[PDB]
Amino acid sequence: PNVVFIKTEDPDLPAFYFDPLINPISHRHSVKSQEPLPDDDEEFELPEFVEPFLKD
Amino acid sequence: KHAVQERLAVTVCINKIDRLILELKLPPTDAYYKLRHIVDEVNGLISMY
Amino acid sequence: KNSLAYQRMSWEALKKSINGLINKVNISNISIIIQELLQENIVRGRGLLSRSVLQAQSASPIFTHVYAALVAIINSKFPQIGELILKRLILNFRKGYRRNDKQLCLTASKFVAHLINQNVAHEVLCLEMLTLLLERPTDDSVEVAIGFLKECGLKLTQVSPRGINAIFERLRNILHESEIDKRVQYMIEVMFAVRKDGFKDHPIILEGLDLVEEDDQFTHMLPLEDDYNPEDVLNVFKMDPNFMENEEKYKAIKKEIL
Repeated sequence: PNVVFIKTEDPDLPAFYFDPLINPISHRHSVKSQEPLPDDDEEFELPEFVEPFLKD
Repeated sequence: KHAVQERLAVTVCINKIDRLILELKLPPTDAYYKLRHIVDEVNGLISMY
Repeated sequence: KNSLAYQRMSWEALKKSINGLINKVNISNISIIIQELLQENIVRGRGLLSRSVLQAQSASPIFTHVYAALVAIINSKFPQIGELILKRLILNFRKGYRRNDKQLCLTASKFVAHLINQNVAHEVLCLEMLTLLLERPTDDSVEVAIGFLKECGLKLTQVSPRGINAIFERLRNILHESEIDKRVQYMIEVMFAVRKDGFKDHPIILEGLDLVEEDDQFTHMLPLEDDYNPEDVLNVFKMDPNFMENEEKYKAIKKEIL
């Protein structure tokens, strides 16, 4: 499976940084989708102890 | 196509996810974009069959 | 009297000839037609000069770049002229859009894309135009942003690729998580087509639409929702007590400017 690991030009722009080299995603489809979407306004709520598992 | 024409259960495991991170260097939003894309393509195709 | 009849004959024959040269200006006649628009005092009738330029860039989807080359010639030299034209095309673009005039919006947006590629229009106003076009993209405004980007996807991406990546993210999400049809689907596909094609079908400016040098230009920034004005009543002439003074002055400016 061909490996595609893209050389950077400078150190500057971030580690993850969409470069022109990758082809622009632009995924297209029909009316994309809908889900068994559990709407809020019934209820849900996060006890504010957890966090996105590391943001610090 | 073969699994549809023989009516089995349909499972999908997207694998090799480092190839988005270390290999691809894709920021997370467009990472999600590609993931959603693989999902929508395979789903539309199962809708085809 | 004599001076009055003289100012009236000036306005009449001058404006008629300047509009002739406006519709006549070519690419193998770019510098020639611009120097004829200078051989006539185009700033004496600066309002109707902006008006001839606007009329061309509006009623001609295919001579917007030519009216633009004239605008760049006269704008690196008298920036206020292309500036009035720019405020005008912003008025016409917000006219078409905020009144739901597809054709008016498209005319003025093609004019502004020509200006952005000529580097007489700044990138923040182009960003605001793309953003107010893609805020609630339906068929019309999606095609409006995409049509702007058909020619001006190059300049924004070359001076600030930030705008190109932002446009790609916004277009992709607004058309890939929302309820739009084959129109905006294939429109996003076309946008990605130009992107991946590297703006090879539509570069900044074809041969002869950019010859003014690096910093010898004028990109003045008058934005979209900034309460700008047309200042186009100068399309109707006005009596002149300092006609002789300002005439010697402006003829000396055209002599000093060639």
